[PDB]
Amino acid sequence: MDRPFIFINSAMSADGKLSTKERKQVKISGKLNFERMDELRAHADAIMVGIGTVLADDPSLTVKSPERKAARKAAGKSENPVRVVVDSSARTPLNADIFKKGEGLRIIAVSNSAPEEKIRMLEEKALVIKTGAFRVDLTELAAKLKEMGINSLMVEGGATLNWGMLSAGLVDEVYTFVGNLIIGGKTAPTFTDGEGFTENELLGLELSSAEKIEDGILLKWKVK
Amino acid sequence: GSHHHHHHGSMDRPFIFINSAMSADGKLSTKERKQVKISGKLNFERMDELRAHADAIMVGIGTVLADDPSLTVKSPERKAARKAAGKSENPVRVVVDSSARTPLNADIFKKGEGLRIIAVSNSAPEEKIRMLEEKALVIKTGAFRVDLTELAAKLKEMGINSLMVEGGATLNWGMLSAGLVDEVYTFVGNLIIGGKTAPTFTDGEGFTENELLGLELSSAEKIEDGILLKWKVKGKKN
Ligand SMILES: NC(=O)c1ccc[n+]([C@@H]2O[C@H](COP(=O)([O-])OP(=O)(O)OC[C@H]3O[C@@H](n4cnc5c(N)ncnc54)[C@H](OP(=O)(O)O)[C@@H]3O)[C@@H](O)[C@H]2O)c1
Ligand SMILES: NC(=O)c1ccc[n+]([C@@H]2O[C@H](COP(=O)([O-])OP(=O)(O)OC[C@H]3O[C@@H](n4cnc5c(N)ncnc54)[C@H](OP(=O)(O)O)[C@@H]3O)[C@@H](O)[C@H]2O)c1
Repeated sequence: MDRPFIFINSAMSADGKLSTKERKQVKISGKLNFERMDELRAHADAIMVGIGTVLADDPSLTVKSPERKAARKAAGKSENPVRVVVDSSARTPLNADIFKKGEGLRIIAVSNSAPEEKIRMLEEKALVIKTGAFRVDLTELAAKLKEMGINSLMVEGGATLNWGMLSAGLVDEVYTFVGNLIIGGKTAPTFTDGEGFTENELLGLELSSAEKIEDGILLKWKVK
Repeated sequence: GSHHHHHHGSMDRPFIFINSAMSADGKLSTKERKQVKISGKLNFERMDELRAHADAIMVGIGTVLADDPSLTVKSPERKAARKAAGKSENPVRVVVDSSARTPLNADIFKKGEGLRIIAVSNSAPEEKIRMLEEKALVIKTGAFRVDLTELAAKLKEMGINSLMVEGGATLNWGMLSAGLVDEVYTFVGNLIIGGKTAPTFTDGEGFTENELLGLELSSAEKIEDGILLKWKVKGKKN
């Protein structure tokens, strides 16, 4: 029933895009936003992304700063928080950078439809948690993560995973770094894609703060 | 920045600004293209003040078909002041409508005084153009899509020095990708709409990495439950 505190942290263009229409990564934020993001990763118990992000960008999801890594190690944690990939069909690449870089637990959340041959390969490098039929049951995942010690879960995104989490009612707060650019594109991934809310189910927020950082602005929203 | 900031005395085109309201996730309406409550009374008053000071308001055919807006100034005081200063009660109303689909009973024709312009492409059906010419000036420009650069020149030439683009996702793209926009104002509302198919603040084709349009944040101002961001367009980041 219970779950971690859950927050989304992403960087988007002034027009709401996470990457181009080609699904390519571009420069949205500068060094100061990257330092803020590294502070969040250091204090989070776990970081989560979707399979889409893993296949597109192959991110390591590591804490970068030696001092943050040491501070975590000093308090008895792994240098990196737990790293979780949401991945229905067990397609996380075996040579993904998440497995190559750094210490810490990796968790692949898969669906019960996932092929067992792919799951066994993945289990060599990670804990595999199975939920749902053809897609991951994010509520059940969130309960299992909470059970195993995670009280703080940072969702860094994916346009579709952000939708999954917000529409399941699992999210406490939304952090959006808004960068000084227009990306454009009907098919460019946005801060929240997926199915979308109809007019009678819009998710209300409350603006907690707005802080200029370098050339953009960090908006923090509490979810209602 | 590389972008040359136009003003009311620039000879090629009007000063051009986009004013929209979007969700926290960048959407202008639902996946069903349904208009929802993004902003409140205070942003609506700011919006109405801006309309009053524009020479012309431009919207896409998609907005006309979805929302059937009048694009009128609402405050009787604003309208009176425009009239007292020798202007039309409402700014000029312009619809970007490649195939001449603007409905003959659209609200822009039923409500208020002033000039109406429908900008159409040369592929628009001749008979549809002729029927709209009963109710408006029709400007034919572009082969299969409206040429927005040429349209802006034509507007300047008629004496329009300030052009408010209320937008629509696709028109916002047309204007920004042609490098026609001086400033971008987005009221960011306190909601998530979501949806891969929901119209965003800028749709269309989209920029590649080498075409990204740079901005400069002029201001951020909290208003009721949301936040107004104003951006100066700085030009291509290359
Ligand atoms: N600027 C930024 O801050 C930032 C951060 C991260 C990513 N991005 C960008 O966003 C894009 C990737 O986003 P994306 O939407 O393609 O992928 P994504 O959100 O990373 O992952 C979504 C995928 O997760 C899987 N999933 C499994 N169970 C799910 C559930 N219950 N709800 C939702 N998803 C579930 C689904 O695929 P299966 O069903 O096949 O498992 C789904 O298509 C990339 O272009 C990346 O660069 C940007
Ligand atoms: N929240 C807000 O402040 C706000 C403001 C405005 C609109 N909206 C919402 O936006 C939603 C949908 O937007 P939309 O993109 O469908 O409508 P739109 O941008 O108002 O209309 C776009 C249309 O303009 C026409 N066009 C012709 N030549 C063009 C050119 N060179 N460049 C760009 N466009 C050209 C195209 O259709 P043809 O080629 O067929 O003529 C195009 O589909 C609506 O549901 C509305 O509620 C919200």
